[PDB]
Amino acid sequence: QRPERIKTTPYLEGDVLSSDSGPLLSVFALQEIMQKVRQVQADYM
Amino acid sequence: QEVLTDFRRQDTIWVLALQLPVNPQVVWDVPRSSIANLIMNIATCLPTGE
Amino acid sequence: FTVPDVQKILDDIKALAAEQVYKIVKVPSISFRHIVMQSRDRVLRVDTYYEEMSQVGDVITEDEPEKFYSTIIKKVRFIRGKGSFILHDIPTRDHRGMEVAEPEVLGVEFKNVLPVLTAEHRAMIQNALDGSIIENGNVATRDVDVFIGACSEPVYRIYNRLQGYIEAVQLQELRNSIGWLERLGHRKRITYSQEVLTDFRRQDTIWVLALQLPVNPQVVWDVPRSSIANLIMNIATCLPTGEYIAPNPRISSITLTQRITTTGPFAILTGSTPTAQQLNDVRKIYLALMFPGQIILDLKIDPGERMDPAVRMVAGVVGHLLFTAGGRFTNLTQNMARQLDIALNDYLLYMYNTRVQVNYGPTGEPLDFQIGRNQYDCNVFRADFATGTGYNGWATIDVEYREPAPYVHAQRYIRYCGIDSRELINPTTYGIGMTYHCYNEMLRMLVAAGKDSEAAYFRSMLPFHMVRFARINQIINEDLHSVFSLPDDMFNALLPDLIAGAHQNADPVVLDVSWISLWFAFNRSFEPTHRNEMLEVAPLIESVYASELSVMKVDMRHLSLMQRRFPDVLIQARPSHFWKAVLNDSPEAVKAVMNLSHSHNFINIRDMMRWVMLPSLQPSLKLALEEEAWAAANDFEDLMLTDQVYMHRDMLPEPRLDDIERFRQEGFYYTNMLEAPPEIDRVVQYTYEIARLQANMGQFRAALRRIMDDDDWVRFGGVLRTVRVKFYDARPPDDVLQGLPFSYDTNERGGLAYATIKYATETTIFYLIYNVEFSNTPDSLVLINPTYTMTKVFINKRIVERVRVGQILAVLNRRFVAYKGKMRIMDITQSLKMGTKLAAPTV
Amino acid sequence: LNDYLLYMYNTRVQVNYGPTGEPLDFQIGRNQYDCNVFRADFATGTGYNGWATIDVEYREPAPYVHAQRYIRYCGIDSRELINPTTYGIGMTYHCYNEMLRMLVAAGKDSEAAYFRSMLPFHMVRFARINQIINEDLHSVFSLPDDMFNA
Repeated sequence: QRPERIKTTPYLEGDVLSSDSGPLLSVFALQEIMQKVRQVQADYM
Repeated sequence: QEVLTDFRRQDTIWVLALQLPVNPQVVWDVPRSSIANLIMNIATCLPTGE
Repeated sequence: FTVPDVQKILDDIKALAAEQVYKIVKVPSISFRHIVMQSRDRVLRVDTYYEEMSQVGDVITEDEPEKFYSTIIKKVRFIRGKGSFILHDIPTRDHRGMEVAEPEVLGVEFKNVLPVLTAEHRAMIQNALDGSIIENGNVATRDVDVFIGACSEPVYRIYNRLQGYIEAVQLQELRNSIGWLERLGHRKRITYSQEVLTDFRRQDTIWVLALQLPVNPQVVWDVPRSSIANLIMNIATCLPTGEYIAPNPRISSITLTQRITTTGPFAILTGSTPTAQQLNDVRKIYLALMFPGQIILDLKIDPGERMDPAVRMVAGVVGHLLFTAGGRFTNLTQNMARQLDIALNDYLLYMYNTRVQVNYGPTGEPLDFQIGRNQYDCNVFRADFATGTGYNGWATIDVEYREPAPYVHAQRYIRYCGIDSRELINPTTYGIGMTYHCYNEMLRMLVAAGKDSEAAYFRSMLPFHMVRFARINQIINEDLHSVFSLPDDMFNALLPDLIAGAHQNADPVVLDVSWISLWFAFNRSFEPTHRNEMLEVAPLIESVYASELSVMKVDMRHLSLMQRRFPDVLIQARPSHFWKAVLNDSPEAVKAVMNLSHSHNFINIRDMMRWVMLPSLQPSLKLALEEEAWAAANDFEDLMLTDQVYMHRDMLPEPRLDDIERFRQEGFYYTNMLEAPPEIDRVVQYTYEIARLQANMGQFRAALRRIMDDDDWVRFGGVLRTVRVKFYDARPPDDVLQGLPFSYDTNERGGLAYATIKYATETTIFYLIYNVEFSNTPDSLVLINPTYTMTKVFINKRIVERVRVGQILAVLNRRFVAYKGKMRIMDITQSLKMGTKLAAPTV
Repeated sequence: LNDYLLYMYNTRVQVNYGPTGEPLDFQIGRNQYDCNVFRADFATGTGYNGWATIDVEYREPAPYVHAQRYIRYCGIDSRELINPTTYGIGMTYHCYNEMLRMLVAAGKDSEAAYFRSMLPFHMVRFARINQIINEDLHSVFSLPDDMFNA
């Protein structure tokens, strides 16, 4: 319905690799920050 | 496509506890909260994509 | 050969080529109908086109503009298909010494009003039937018949246009078509036939062709960024396949191995053996050579591979002879020139001895020295595209303009090394004793370098190289000449394109091969012993392809102007909507054809738009029909979309039957049709916003009841509505009579009041017939309270008319042309595909 | 990027090294194109997508008062998707132009062809990210303009 997503040219079409949503990215960002800071703490005194 | 008409019924009482305009500085004055605002912005405004 | 997908697409092209849209009938399509009343002198005449097209397609909203466009295309295809018929074998009678037409071929039906007529009306219609005549006319010195019949104007326009097209076909087009294909057969060594035009009944036969032979080449070239697609489909449809042959091995035995104790790099490479990759690479080299400019050779070195010095120096010295990449065209990028020249410089110094004194040039540029007793200057053989030195085309005529070519987009004859492509080649004897400048200077330098063996070898295989280039010029100047070749100005622009460093024109496709591959290229010769199967069908392919491209051209041209005519219903859309709409309503084959190009480079709306303004269109019947059909569809009122609707209260007439006989003799009917729209003072325009605020105040319905008390007219919105025609013998149902052209709902949720008001998008028109019995009171229909009617719609076109007896056949003002029942017609369009390919003599 | 511009597999072209030991201090090739413009400095910003363009802009009042900005990646506005301005080949931006000119200057051609084909996909990807940033993320929790500029 939105005109930006309608397509007529077979140059921008291919198989979908993966999907994503808000909560998964949010929890992943929190986990990666937490892992980074804990590795920082653990590798040293 | 449904529209709201402000007809008042003769036997109704409306009560509210919120003012819908908001002050962002109340939000952003919280100490050490930029990371919280960023992550919950990610949780809120991000649509489903691929 | 070809990848099977494009072969399937061209098969579908040929399948679509062999269909016919026209029809041949005995009686034209029925255009008018008569409905008899209780009136014995007046009937209801209805042109059946309007009701026929009133029942097609589904409804509309401004919420679905792409659906609207899809519907519009369906309607124009409906009108295009309605009239595509040719009259033949028309029946007739004979009386009063004159041939007389049939009531059926008149195109109108009145056969259910005769038995209620009187003597005078029957006599008058008999005399009028006797009035109709036939005219023994002529066209292109052939007997035809002309008479008077009836047809609606939109169908009559297309019928007249097709008559003009068939007259033009029967006048001039077929002769020049035959001449042009015969010129093509002369030049391309192809034999065609004219047998089907030469039977003993040829003189009195009318021909039909759907496809014009001239395929204005500019229309295929005008396609933006399609050069790579044209190239790949050219080599798909026209490139033939042969076999690879080696010369007599005694030549290499005595030349490069005259001595046995010693050996040279060439003698080591003459014992080499092929693998499959080198055969593929030689195929790539020959493919590049058959298409100069567009296909350019490059080099690769496999990571798992290591080159040999003998390999590389032989590669340089031999590839200086294989290639023509200078002058006015080119074959290789500058990097190829640098590798070849440095390999040559290395080969010219591996055995540097006392008996040869070499004057080293001061410059750091490689290949800068003088050699030999004459001190021949080797600085000449730099590879510069400007002067062309170092290639075969150096100091040689390559491009000329000899005679008017069949394809005006391809005027060029290409002659390598001074050979001419008009003489058939006897490959076992041709090539013994001709020479040009580059080869002589090369052998003179080789002797000046003291290399006897290579000179003997190359002199021995000089005829072998010539028979190579002979077959090459045959395959280039004989088979490949078609509309798919690169244009003349573009071909001129190739060298500035390569040397400048920009890409305003199409970037030529680039190809890469191996070093040792060139030696195997020079020792395997290509022979076209079997020609491609789809050669004799190319002109057919162009005429069809050009036709659907012109179809899409006119579709874009007129579909561009949709929004300016109707702003209030196409409000939110974009040219992309009708772009995808016509992509929905076109065959798949041309879609794949552009798919092979536009997938590889982006395209956008402007490109299509500027492509519209190119005035290139291909003469063809479908183009004529569609152009005059869209020109017949300028008025959308003839498309059952209107806005002249009104919710207005009126009263049904319920007359007094004070005389049954007089009232029955007249035909009285009801219709809510409006002859003309009313004055603006009784009409107040309503939108969604005024209705929304009317509901918001809480005085919506009361205002409407007040206005209807005021006896006014209401135009609910400007959004075009869909209309339906109806006929009845009794009263219509309450739903269609008392109904409202809008919707209004209001509910409550959670202490809030919610409402929605819509406008009806579907409406209908109807006609009401009154039937009266003899044993009825004069005030039988008289009621205490007359009924109310709501719908009032307006039309310009006199869709339905009450007509007296003598005025029924006033519609006879259409001129119809027929051919004799003793004539005959055949199709000739597919007969274009026949033809045989004259295989050249070979040894 | 310097080491990619230095390691090469065809026949050698000439290089003239500059004074200092900073990378990209040299000139190369037949047209003597200077790679020193491709070094990164935060105050200037040469050598990336935001170089030689305008990256952030101010418009009509926004629903939220703490942030009015609209982000403009590589100088392209999302309205180019609904109503584009230039043709298919005419689409470009400055750093991309300089990258293409440097690569064709370095004698490297096939990579230039791949990238010139690639460019519209890149631009439309950044057009979609512009739409996401300017439309979807507008909330009270977006970074206010003062801190973003600070």
